[PDB]
Amino acid sequence: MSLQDAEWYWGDISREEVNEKLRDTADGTFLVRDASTKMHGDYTLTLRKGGNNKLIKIFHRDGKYGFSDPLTFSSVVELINHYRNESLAQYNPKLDVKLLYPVSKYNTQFQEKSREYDRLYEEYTRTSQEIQMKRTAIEAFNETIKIFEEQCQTQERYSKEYIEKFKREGNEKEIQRIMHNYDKLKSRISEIIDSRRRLEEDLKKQAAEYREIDKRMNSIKPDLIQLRKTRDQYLM
Amino acid sequence: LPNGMIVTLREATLITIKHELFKEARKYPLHQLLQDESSYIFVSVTQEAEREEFFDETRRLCDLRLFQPFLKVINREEKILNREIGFAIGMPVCEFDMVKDPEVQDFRRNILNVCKEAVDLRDLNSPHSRAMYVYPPNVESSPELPKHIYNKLDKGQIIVVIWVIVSKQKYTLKINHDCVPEQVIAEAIRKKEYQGKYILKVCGCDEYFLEKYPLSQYKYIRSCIMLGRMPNLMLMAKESLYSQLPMDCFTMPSYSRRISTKSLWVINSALRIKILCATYVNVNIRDIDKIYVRTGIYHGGEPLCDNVNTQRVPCSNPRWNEWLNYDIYIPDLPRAARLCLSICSVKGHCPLAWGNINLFDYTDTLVSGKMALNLWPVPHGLEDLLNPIGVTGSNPNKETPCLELEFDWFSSVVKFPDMSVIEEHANWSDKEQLKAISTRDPLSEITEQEKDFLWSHRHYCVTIPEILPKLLLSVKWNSRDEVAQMYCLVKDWPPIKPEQAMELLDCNYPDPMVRGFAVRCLEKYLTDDKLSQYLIQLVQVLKYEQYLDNLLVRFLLKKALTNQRIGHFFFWHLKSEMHNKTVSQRFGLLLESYCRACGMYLKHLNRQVEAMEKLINLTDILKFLVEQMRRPDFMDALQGFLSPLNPAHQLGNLRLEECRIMSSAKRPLWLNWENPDIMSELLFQNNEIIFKNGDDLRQDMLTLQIIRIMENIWQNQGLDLRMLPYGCLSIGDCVGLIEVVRNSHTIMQIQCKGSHTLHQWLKDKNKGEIYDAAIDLFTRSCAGYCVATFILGIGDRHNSNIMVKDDGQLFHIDFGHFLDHKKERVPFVLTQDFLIVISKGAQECTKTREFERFQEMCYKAYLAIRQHANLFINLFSMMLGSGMPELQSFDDIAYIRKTLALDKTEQEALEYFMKQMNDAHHGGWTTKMD
Repeated sequence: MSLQDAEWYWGDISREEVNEKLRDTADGTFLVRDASTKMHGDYTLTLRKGGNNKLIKIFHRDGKYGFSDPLTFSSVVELINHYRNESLAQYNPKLDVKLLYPVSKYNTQFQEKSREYDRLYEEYTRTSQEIQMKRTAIEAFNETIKIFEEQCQTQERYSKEYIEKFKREGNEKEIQRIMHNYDKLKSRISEIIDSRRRLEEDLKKQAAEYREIDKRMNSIKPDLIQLRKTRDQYLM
Repeated sequence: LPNGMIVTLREATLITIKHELFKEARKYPLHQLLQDESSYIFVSVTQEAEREEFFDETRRLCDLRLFQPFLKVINREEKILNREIGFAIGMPVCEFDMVKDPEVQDFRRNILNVCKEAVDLRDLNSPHSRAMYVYPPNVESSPELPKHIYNKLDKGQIIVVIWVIVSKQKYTLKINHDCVPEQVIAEAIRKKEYQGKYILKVCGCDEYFLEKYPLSQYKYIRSCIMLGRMPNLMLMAKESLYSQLPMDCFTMPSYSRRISTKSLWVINSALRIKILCATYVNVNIRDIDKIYVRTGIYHGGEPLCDNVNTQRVPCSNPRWNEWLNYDIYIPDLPRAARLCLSICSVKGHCPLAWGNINLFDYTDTLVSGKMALNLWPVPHGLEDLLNPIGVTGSNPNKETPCLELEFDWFSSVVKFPDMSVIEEHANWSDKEQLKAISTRDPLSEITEQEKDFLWSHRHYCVTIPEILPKLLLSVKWNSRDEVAQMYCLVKDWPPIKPEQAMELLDCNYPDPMVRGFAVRCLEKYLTDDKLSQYLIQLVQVLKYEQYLDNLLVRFLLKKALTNQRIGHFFFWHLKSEMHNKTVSQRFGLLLESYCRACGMYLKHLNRQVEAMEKLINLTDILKFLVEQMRRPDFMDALQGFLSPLNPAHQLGNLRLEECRIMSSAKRPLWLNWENPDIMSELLFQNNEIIFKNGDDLRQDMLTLQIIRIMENIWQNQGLDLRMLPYGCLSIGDCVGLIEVVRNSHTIMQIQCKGSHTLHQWLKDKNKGEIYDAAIDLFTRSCAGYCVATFILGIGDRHNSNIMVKDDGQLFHIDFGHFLDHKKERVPFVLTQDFLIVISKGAQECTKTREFERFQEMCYKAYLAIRQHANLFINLFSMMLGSGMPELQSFDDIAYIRKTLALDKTEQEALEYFMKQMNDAHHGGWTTKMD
C-alpha cells in the first residue's frame, strides 16, 4: 500500500495524456495524477461517467486525506480502495458510480504518413473545386440547350403561318434558305449534345477518381493515428 | 430573335453586333413586324449558367463573361444589380432560387429586412450619414491618452501642419492634443460664429476627421505623436467630398413583397433513432472489415449520454433499419441538442466520415420522419471519433456518403416550451474558491467539488459576473429542471466585458439563449474600433452556429452596412473562404445580402475584385517578365481603385518598370502604385504592396492582431516598447496582400553588403543627439519583440525575417507558424550580433547597466502580459473551427498557459522564464530577482 506501487498513480501528467488515454475505453475508468498546483501533494483522481471526465481532488489537512469535511480517512490509498469497493453516492448521490476499470501501465513513419496526408488533403481540396466548376459548366450547357430549344419552338409557333403561306405561294428560294438554316441548326445542336455527353463522361470518370481518393485518405488516416499514438507512448 | 434566324473582330462593343444584326435583318425577310429597337433587349447565357441581359456599353463583349457565341433578342436595374452582385461574389446568384430547402428561402426573405434597416440607418441623417459611412473614422480603442506618458509632448502640445492647395500654402500650428478640430480650423483661418466643420484628409490617404472629439486619439495622429513624425493635414470643403459620391438607394428584390399548450415536456418515451442504411460509404471492402456508426446527443463538447453505437457489419451492404435507444429521455433534451453521427471503422477506432443532424429545426419543431442526409469528409488532422464542433446542417454537395434515418412518430405537435412557462414557473408550484476559479483561465481544469459549489451557490455568482463561462461547463444539460434554472440565470445575468462575453460565443456554448446573450453583450458594449480589431473572430463564430439565421448575422450585417471600413473587411473576410463548401451556402447568402445592400460601393468592390482577379490570373502564370505583361487590359484594370489593405489607399498609376520581383523561393508581387493625391508628397511618393499567392495568411493576420493587442496593452501600462503591427489581409484561398514599411532593412542584407556589422551600420546611420535615442528605441523594440516571440511561441526565424528601421525600431515578419506544430519553447536564439549593439560595442555585457535595464524592462513586459493573458486565451479559443491545423482543439491553447505559466505563481513563472531563456542561450540568465 504505497503511492508509487499504486496502479492508479501516474505522477505529474498533463491533461493531454490523461484525455488521450481516456478514449476507446468503457465507462468507469480512473487514474490518479499529481496536482498541477504542486503544493504538499494534493493529488487528483479522474472519473469518466457519461462520456464526460470528472476531476476529483483529494483534500489534505492536519496529516489526513479526504474528499471533504469531515476528515476521517488516513491515507489516499485507503480512500481510493474504499470508494473502489463502494459507491460514491454516499456523500453526493449525483455521482453514484462504482470504480471498475483502472488505468494500467502498458521513426520516419510519422513524418512520411503526415506528408501523404497533407498531399492527399491538398489534392482533395483542389479536386472538389474543379468538380464544382465542371458541374456548373454542365448545368450551363443544359440550360443553354433548353433555351435554344424553347426559342426554336416559339420561332416555329410564330412563323408557321408565314412559312405555309410562302411555300403555298410558289416560292422556292425561301424553301432552300429554310432548309439551309435547319441543317445548320441541327448540326450545331448535335455538336453541343455530343460535347455535353463527352463532358458528362469525363465528370463520371473524375467522380470515380474523387471517390477513390477519399477512400485512400480514409484508409490511410487510421495508420497515421496509430503511428502518432505509438510515438507519443514511446517518447512521453 | 423573333424571326429565329442565326448567322455566325466581333469582341468589340455591342454596337458592332447590333449593327451587324440590323444589316442581316435588312438583308433578309421576316423583319417587317419588328418593333422599335428600344423595345428589344439582348439576353444570353453567361459563363455562370445565368440568363442575363447586357446594357453595359463601357465594357465590350469580351467583358460579358460569355461561354458560347450566341445572343437572343427579347425592372432593368434589378437584374443589372443582380449581375453586379454575381460578379461581386464570384458565383451565380439565381442558382440559389432553385434550392428546395425551405430554410434557404426563408433566410433569403428574412435577411433583406435586416438589409432594409441597415440601409435606412445608413441614410438617417442625409447628407452627413453616408458621408460618415463612406470614410469612417479610424479611431483608437483608448479615447484618452495615458495621464503619465503625455510627456512626449512639448509642454503638452502637438505641432501640426495644415495645407491649402490653390493650384500649396502650409501653416504650422501648435495645439493641445485634447482639442476638437473646431479650434484647429479656427486658428487655421488666422495667421493669413464661423462654425466650420470641413474635412481634413490625411495628406496622401483617404482618412477623414469627422468626430466632435479631440484630434490625438486617431490611429494616425497617435502614430505621429509616438513616432515623432510631423503630422500633415490638408483641407477640403464639404462640397467636393459630397460630390464625390453620386448617391445610391436600396431597392426591394423580386422575393421581397411576397407574403392550454402542447410541448415536448408532455411525452413519456425514449430518444430512439432508427438507422436504416447508408446509401454508399467510401471505404474499401477487403482492407477494412469492421465498420459501424457512432451517434451521440452532443451539446457543445459534452455527450449528454453515452454515445450509443450500432452493431458491426460487413462492408458489403450497410442496411440496418435498426432502432437504437439512447440513454436519454425525450423531455430532458435541450434546445440545442445535436445528433453528432459518423461512420467509423474499427480494427482492434477512427472515423470514416462525420455529420451533424439538429434535433430541432428553426421552427423549434422536433425532427420527425424519414430523413436522408449526406456527410462531410473527415477534417484534416482530427483524431477524435466525432466532430461536435463541426459545421451544422445538410451537405449541399450531392456526391458524398449519404445515410438514411427514421425518427420516432408521435402524431402530434412537437415544440420546445416557450419562455413564458418557465418565467411563471413560480407563484403556483467562503468566496475564495469563487474568486480563484473566476480569475483562473477558461482552459483550466475544473472539479466536481467546485462545480457543485458553483451550482449550489449560483445565487452568489451574480456578484462575480466573470464566472459565467464557469457555470456552463459545470451543469448537466440533460435535466429539464437544472437547465430551466440555468435559463432563468441567463435571462437576468448582468452583461460582461466584450471579451468575457466574446468568450460565450465559442464552440462550447451552443445554447441559443446563451449565444443570444453573448451577441447582445457584444452589440451593446463592443466598440467600432474593437469590432474592427476582432472582426476576424466575429466572422469565425458564424461557422459554429446551427441555422442559417441567428442573432450573430443580425449584428454583423447591421454593423457591416453602417461602417464602410468594417463592412469592407467583413466583405473580404466572408469572400476569403468561398472555396470551403462547408459554409459556402451560408456565407454566399450573406454575401448576396451585403452586395445588395452595400450600395454604390458595390462597384468599387467589383473593381477591387476585378483587379485581384487579374492578379490571381497573373500570379497564376508565375510558376523576360515585363514584356509578357504589356496588354492594356491590366493598365486599364489595375488603377484607380481602393486597396483591400485600406479603403483609403488609392492604388494609382502603376510604374511597371519600377516593380521588380526577386526569387525568395515563392514569388509574390512587389507592386508599387503612385499616390493620386494632389499633395501625396508629404506622406509617400509611392505605395508598395506584396501580393502573395499560394500561401495562407489567416494565421499571420491573427499574429499581427495579438501583437497589436500586446503593444496597446504595453503602451497603456506605461512601457513604451513600440511594436510594428503593420497591415495584412488575405483575400481568398491562400492569397492576400501585405504592406511594406518605410525605411527598413533586413539584417541579412546588412551583413551581406556591409562581426560588428550591425553595430557599424547603426553607428554610421546617424551622429550626435539622435544617437542615444536610436539605441533607446532599439532596446525597447528588441525587448518587446523578444517577450512577444517567447509568449506566443513563434517558430524558427533567421536574420532575414528581422528588419531594423532608420530611427531605431526593430521588427519581425514571415510568421511561418506559431504555438508550435507539435510533431524547444524559444528556438529563435538571440545572437550576440545584437548583444554587441545593446552593449554599445563593449565586449563585456554583465557589467553594463544598459543590459540590466533591458532585462528588467523585459521582465516588466512579460509580467504585464501574464496578467492579461485571459483575453489572449479567449481569442485563441474563438478561432478553433477556423481550419488552421494548429488551432483545431483546446489542447493547442495550453501552449499559451504553459509558457505564460498560469498554473504556477508569479515568482515561479519568473524563474521559469529565466530558465527557458537560459537554456536558449547556453548561459547569461537566471540573475538576482529585482
